[PDB]
Amino acid sequence: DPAPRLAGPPVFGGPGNDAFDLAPVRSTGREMLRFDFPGVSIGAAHYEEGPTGATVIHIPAGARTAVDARGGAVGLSGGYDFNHAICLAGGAGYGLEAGAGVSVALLERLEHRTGFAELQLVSSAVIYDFSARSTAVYPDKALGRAALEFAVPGEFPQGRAGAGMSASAGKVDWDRTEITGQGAAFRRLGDVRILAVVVPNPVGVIVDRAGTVVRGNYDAQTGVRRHPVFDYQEAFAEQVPPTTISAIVTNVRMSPVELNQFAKQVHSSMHRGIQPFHTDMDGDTLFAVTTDEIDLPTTPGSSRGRLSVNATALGAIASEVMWDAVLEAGK
Amino acid sequence: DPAPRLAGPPVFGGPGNDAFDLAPVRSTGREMLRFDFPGVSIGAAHYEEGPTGATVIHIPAGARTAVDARGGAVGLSGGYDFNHAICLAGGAGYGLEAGAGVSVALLERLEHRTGFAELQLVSSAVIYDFSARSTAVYPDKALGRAALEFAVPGEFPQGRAGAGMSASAGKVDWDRTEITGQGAAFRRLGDVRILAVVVPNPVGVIVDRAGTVVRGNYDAQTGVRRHPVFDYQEAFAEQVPPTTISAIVTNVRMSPVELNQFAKQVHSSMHRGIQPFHTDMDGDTLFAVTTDEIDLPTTPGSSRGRLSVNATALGAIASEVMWDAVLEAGK
Amino acid sequence: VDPAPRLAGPPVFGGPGNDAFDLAPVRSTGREMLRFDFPGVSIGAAHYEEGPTGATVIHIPAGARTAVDARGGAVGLSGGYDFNHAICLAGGAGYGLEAGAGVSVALLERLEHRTGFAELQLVSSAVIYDFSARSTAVYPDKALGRAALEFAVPGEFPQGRAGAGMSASAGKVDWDRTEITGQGAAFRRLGDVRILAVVVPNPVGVIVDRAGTVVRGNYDAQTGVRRHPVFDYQEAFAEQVPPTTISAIVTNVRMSPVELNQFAKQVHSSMHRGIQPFHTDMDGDTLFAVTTDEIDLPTTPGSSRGRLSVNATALGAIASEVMWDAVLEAGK
Amino acid sequence: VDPAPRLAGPPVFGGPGNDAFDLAPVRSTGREMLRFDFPGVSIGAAHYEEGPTGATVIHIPAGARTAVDARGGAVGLSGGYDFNHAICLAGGAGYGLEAGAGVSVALLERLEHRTGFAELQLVSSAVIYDFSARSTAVYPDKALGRAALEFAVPGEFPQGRAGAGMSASAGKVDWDRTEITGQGAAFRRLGDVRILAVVVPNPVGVIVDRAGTVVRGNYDAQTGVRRHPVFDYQEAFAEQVPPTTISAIVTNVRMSPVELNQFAKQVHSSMHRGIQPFHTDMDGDTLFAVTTDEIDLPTTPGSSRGRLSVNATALGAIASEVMWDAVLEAGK
Repeated sequence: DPAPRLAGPPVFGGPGNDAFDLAPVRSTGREMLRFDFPGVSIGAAHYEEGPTGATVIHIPAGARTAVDARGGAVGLSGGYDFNHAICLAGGAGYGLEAGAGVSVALLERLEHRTGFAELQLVSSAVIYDFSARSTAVYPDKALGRAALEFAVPGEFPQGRAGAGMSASAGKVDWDRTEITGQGAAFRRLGDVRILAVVVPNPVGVIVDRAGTVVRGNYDAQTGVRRHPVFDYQEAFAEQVPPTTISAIVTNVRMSPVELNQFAKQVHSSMHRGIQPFHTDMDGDTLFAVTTDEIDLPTTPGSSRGRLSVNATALGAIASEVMWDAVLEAGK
Repeated sequence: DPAPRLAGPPVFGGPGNDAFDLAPVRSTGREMLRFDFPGVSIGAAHYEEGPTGATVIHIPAGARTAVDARGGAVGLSGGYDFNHAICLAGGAGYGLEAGAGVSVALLERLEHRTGFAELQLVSSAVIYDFSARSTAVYPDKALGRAALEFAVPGEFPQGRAGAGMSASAGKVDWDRTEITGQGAAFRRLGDVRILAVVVPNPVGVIVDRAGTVVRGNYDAQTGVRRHPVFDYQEAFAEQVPPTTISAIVTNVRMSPVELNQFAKQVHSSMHRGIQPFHTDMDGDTLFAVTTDEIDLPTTPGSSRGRLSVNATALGAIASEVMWDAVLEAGK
Repeated sequence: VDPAPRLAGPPVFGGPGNDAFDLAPVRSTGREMLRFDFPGVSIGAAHYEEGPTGATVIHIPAGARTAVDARGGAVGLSGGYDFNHAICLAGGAGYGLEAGAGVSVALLERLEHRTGFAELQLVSSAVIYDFSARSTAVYPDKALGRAALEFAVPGEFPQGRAGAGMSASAGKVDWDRTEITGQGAAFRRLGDVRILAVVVPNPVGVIVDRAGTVVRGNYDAQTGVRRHPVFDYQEAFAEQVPPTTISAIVTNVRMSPVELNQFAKQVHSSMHRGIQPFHTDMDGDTLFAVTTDEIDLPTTPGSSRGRLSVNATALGAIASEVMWDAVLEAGK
Repeated sequence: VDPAPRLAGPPVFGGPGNDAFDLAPVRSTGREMLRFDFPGVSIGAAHYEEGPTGATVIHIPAGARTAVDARGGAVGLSGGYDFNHAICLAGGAGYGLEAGAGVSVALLERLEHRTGFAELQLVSSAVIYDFSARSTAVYPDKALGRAALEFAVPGEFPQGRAGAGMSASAGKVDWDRTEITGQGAAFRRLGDVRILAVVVPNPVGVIVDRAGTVVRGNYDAQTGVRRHPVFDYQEAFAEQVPPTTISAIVTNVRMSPVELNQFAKQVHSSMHRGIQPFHTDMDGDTLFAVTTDEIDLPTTPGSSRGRLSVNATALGAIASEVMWDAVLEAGK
């Protein structure tokens, strides 16, 4: 039962990027998650003038990726099956520009080599975060460059940081929408490593493992948050008749087919912690990335069961890491 | 905390259809759900010799449909965007034959007219139910004909009936798998009607709204059911290194795009009640069907919120009907 | 000389059904037998004269990785599996998917009714709507699919009016101009590399040869010639708006699931050379790309003929020619 | 007479980048201007001589329903929205998606930085890899996309080496045989029905005319002629295995999302007539089908030319011819 963070009513007429001398800020959030995942780096930058920002996951070696662009209102660039970086940003479709800044920065680091096998590949996805503030500032090329420059191994800024600066949840009615943030979680099991990163800007609300609504759809008249379905069902009885962007990164080798099905499974699992989810109103996009370092055993047995060690098993574990990250974003 | 229904170990060498004089049985289940949904009929038939069966949803006028074949191991026939019937069956891919029986029975009722606009369209999906018994009997053409002949408005046989005869859940290890069944639920809100039908044969387990595991992955050594992720995570720590078929039927007019996104949303929502879900091991297939009788208002407001009456709202309500149906199947 | 017409005639869209007849499957021989060498692949074609309608079955008992490209707007598909023991192509619109159920249960019987996972027999089926081309409602049923599998043999394919091609037809701007096609196959061996194409063209469009000549479909009995449909369509718009093909490509070259899927799309799109228009709303065009995984491509793609000359795309280009040859055999 | 060669020359795969130059956008004029009448649609083409590389922007300020058919195996796409205010086609591989960001922010500025939903400016962008055809790493950047939008005018299209077509090339079995193409457009009006095709062919394959002659790409300087790639591929397999095109079709005819999506697939597949091979692993082929929703098809599809003659498939067949004309203009 956290204190409310109501976003408040829309403001119109606000200034855009051209109005300011915009200075990127290295986002620190409310606290830093630290973890051990060699070969992965994360950077987060924001403009205070939005407030809005971008979060970049950089895997300099490049990593095989599956994309599950499941929502009805997706803002995606690249969506490549192999990436050197994933860029998550505010600013609606304008914020895809941040990924261009990452791309060209990587081209510069590569000394402008352009062989087809050396192209630097950045996939980007965005949230609409303009209802949560009163400017039109968006993550631009310079901000994406800055988020990459700020990237370091083994750290993630929780909360209002990067793409999470103006993320919000619970959009039955804007008077009940609350600011979320971005979140991350990490587990290591044996040699296996799983990192989840999420920027929940859902139409739905964030739900914990007990089924409590913990962020979004807060009614100041009652002091209580509501699951949206209670609102929806009563709206129907009255009147008829009268986005989350996310990444899961692991080091377990998966074939393209396993990796794709892993992405679908983990993404669907997020309907536990975000409700409703995968709606027409949402642009929900999950990237499943593997650094392809650790083999699963050829056969799937253990003391825990004959079918206990396989990609589905990994997907179930990763689903829990992701739920933890969603709850960090809503905290 | 229901009593266990352990399916027990595989049996091999069992007899197939050719060995028996197979008599269809009208399935009655453990109890009958009654509801008011003109233009929809449901029939369920089984062979005791399996035990295995088929469940047919017949909409004689035909209805617009979206299919969300999300699992990794799908057994689907037709998958049409307009259907006169949906056939759900056991018998793995062999059980798609039941839908052929429905199709030809409908052709006969149409006096063998064959104009392109008069083709009778049946979409079928199947579960693998051979690990839950010791015969190779499957739902054949005759059984699909029988399920159609047995179809009546406004009734559904809950539990071990039709396609649910030998459905089972919780497949980390076969020694912990439990028999489920089929389930249905129905709500009417104003003029809006929503019927959910489900045959859960998941690799995962059935979970209630409190987060309790209520069917599947039962350990006779402990007397307790386990969420699979506890098994999976310990299997990884040890060793590295050392299907649900469903339909939602409503009467609300939705465009092809709304109906498709509605299908995705409702299907993903089932990861609340079935965990894990949408895995590589599963052939999860949802049909979203509308009889296109009731308009939504042109604008989405109500006293409950500015964005409270739309297809996403309907999807959230339908998601709850579906969860109720899953819990009926597991009861 | 322009080919003689094979007009289908005016459709009635109905007639007696299967049980009005004592239906005996006939092993289809077509007009000619293609013979080829590709062990592990058998083809069977059966028909009912009383339709006339039929089914063609490709049986690969080892099982083979498959990509499905269901590109048309009116597809009739069952299974569509990424690994198949058989592919069943049939007439009878969606009713003819039943033929594949006959193949499936016959294969289960051969496996002594074993039902373990590695033992499930996987049959993907696709259909053409062939009811415009005859005055009956007979369709390929379980018995006909069983018969087509029983008749399957390696190294033979009956060209023309045979199996699923028995009542296939082309050129559907107006039914008065529609012509019977057939089924067709072609085969090439390049060293030990093997490519087999099988096609059952029932297009809304017409069959076109490598010169751009319309050779089957859209025959106007008032002119004695076949025009490209676009001439009819453009004239129709001036007046009124004033100011399925099912196919398989089978190869022995190893391709990963990703390469195989893209190969399927490439070969399928290539068929818009020989069938025009293609991939329309009005078509249920479905191509199965199957590999028996017997021989590897070299690790690098060079040859004397270029730096990017030996790869799955190259194989796709070669297979596209085999498929155009098969289309032309169907229309011959 | 066979067309003269335009060999691209041997690629070095790198060179100076954008900020090595003081880059001024140039309004591209190409070899010739196509003129046509289609109010509500503007086209702008800009290039950097220092690449050479460029971008071509189609601006539809009302916004228009769109279907995207990203059929190739190596696609570079941003947005891919089902409703667009602009389509941006560019060189520079994935770096050139940045040009579309320039278009997007220019449109936001025109809207006075309003950010409501109905006001979000939607730009879909696609790219070709044109770095093989020049010795620099200059790409279409935000400034070049802004310039292409500023230069956009109704009723004009610069054919040839212009905009995104500036360094487009064809026929990539071996880089020694690759030839510069260009961009191309064609237009037809049938009563008030309007169809505009725009294409930037950078294929692995070659451009083929209606006779089946290879007209651009795969020019062998040792023979003085262009062969179909399949001749090279089949010879390569004998030896070594011993025993992108981005495009738009814009029409004013109303089509539902379902019809429009199938129309996109149909027209895109039709391009395997003029580009061969096509839809390969090696290609990022992406077609945008856009309707401005100005005129209805009749409710029933009949005419004097047939019972099924006036429908979205018919429109697709006509549009496929407009697109082949555009491909040939690009290769001319």
